[PDB]
This record gives sequence, structure tokens and C-alpha cells, in this order.
Amino acid sequence: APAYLTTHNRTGEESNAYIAGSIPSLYPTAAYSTNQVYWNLVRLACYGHTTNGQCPALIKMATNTANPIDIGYVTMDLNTGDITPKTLSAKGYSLRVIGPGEAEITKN
Repeated sequence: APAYLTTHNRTGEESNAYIAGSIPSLYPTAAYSTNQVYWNLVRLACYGHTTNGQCPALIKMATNTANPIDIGYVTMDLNTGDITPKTLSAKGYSLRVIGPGEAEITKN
């Protein structure tokens, strides 16, 4: 398992993971910022939403605005940190999985 979940937000809008599609995490990644979440905190964020060490989340942009933007669903193995959908592309945003427990969000 990786030490941290590392998120590279390369957009001008805040990103966040909505656990099981509905529950905002406490660890949003601010604009033009990299953020690293200790792995135990991740495990807990996913507590109650984990089956077979797998946990899904919906990724949103403009998470600190009135109108957030649904980018698409992802699932992660909490023991390998492997993120199954290698890319997303929706609402003129793109997500790319870089390796276990790290990914970047770009605009377009």
C-alpha cells in the first residue's frame, strides 16, 4: 500500500471526492495545488463504504461553489492503492491515474 493518496489539481477550481457518489471527503484538493492524504485517513474516509478492500467515489470540480461539476466515478483498492478507471474525461475536465495512490486533474 502507498503512504499517501497524492492528488495534483492543475485546474483553477477546487476538486473533492464524493464517497459512494454522495458524501464529500474532508480532504479536498485546492486549485493549482498538490495535496497528500496519509493512508490511514483514506481508510477511515472509506469506512462503511468498503467491500473486498474496494471503495468508489464520484470526483467533482468547483466543490467549494454553489454549482459543483460531476467528472465521473472511480474505485480504489485500499491495499494496493490501484485506481481502476485509469482516466476520466467529462464536462471539459480530464483525470489521469499516474500510479498507485496518485493521479492528476487537468482542464479540457
